[PDB]
Amino acid sequence: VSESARQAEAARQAWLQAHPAWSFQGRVAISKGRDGGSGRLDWQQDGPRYHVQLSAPVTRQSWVLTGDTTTGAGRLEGLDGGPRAGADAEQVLLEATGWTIPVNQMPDWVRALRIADAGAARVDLDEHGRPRTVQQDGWTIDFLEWTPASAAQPELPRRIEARNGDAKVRLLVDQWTLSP
Amino acid sequence: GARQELDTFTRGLKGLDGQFSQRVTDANGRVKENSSGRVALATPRQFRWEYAKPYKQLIVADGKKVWVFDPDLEQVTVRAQGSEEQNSPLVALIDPTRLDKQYDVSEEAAPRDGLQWLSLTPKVDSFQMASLGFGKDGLAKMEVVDAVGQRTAISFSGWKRNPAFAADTFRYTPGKGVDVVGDAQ
Repeated sequence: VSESARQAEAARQAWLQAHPAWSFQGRVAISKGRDGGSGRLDWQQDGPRYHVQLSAPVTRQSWVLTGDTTTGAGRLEGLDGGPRAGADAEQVLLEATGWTIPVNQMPDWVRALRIADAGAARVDLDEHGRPRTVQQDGWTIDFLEWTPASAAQPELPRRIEARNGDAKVRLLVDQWTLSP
Repeated sequence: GARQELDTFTRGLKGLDGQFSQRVTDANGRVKENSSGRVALATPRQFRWEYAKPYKQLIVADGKKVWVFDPDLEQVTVRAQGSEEQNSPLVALIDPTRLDKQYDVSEEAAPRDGLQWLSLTPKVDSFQMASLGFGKDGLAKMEVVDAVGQRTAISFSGWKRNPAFAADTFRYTPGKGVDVVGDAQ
C-alpha cells in the first residue's frame, strides 16, 4: 500500500468514528431466493441509535424501524396490525416484512467501516487504499462506487452490495448528511 | 360542489395521460422527498407511473400483474394485481362507480389550496385516508396519509383525454441483466 494512501484511509476512518451522528437517503433492493422488494430509505444514526424509514412505491405505505446497536433490540411501526418489537431488530423486521437486512451491522458497513468488538474482518483494498470488499459477521460487503469527497465530507460509499448466502442487499446512497 | 367535478372529469373517460409532481412532507409540512414524471391510466385496471426526476423508476399495472422496476438497482418486483383501488384510487377514476364501493366518500365543505376536495375514507383494507382535489381543469391534486403520519401530495398537469396509447404503455419489458423477484411477505 502507498504511504499517502495509508494515511488517507486512517484519517477517513478516524474522522468518521469521531462523528457518530449522521444520516443518509437512498434506494434499496432486497432479495432472498426468488422474492424480495425495493423502496426509498432514510437512515438516521445517533451513535448506536438508528431511525430507519422505508417508503414503499405503489402501496405508498412507509414503515419506521428504530433500534440500538448496543442491545440489538428494535421496534417496527407503521404496518397493519400495529407495532412490533423484540430483542433482535433484524428478526423483528424479518418476521414482519420478509425482508432480510442486517440492521445492527449497517451503521458501520454503509460507511465502509468494520464493526468494533465483532471478530476480525477480512478487508480488501482498491487501488487507492479504500475498502473494496469487507467480510465480517457472515456477510460479504462490496463497495462498488464512492461519493465524491469535499473539504467537509470524507469519501463515503455510493453503491454497496451485501450478501449472506442467498440473502442479497443492494443499496444506492443518494445523499449523505454529516456533522460539521 | 366537488362531486360535480369528478363526474364532469371522468365523464366518458376511457384513458388518461398527463404529468405529475410529488412532494412527501412531514407533520409540519417540510418537504422530505420531491420527484416528478408521467402518469397514464386506461380502463379498466391499467396504469403506469413513470418517475423521471431525480431518478427513474417505473411502476406498471398491466391488468394482471403489478411491476415495480428500478433501473439503477437492476431489479423489478412483480406481484399479481389484486384490488389496486385501495393502493391508488387514481384507477377508481376511469371507473367512477368503484369509488363509493371501497371508500366512504365524503365531500369537504371548505375549499383548500384553491380546490374542491373529496375525502376518501377507507372501508376496505393501503393508507389511512386519501383526498382528491378538483380545480378548473379537473383533478389537480391527490393526497394520502399513512399510519406514521407521512403525507404524499401529488399534483397533476397536462391531462390528455382518451389518448391513443402505444401498445406497450401498460406492459413491462425486461432489460438484460435485470433481477426479477416476487413480492416478499
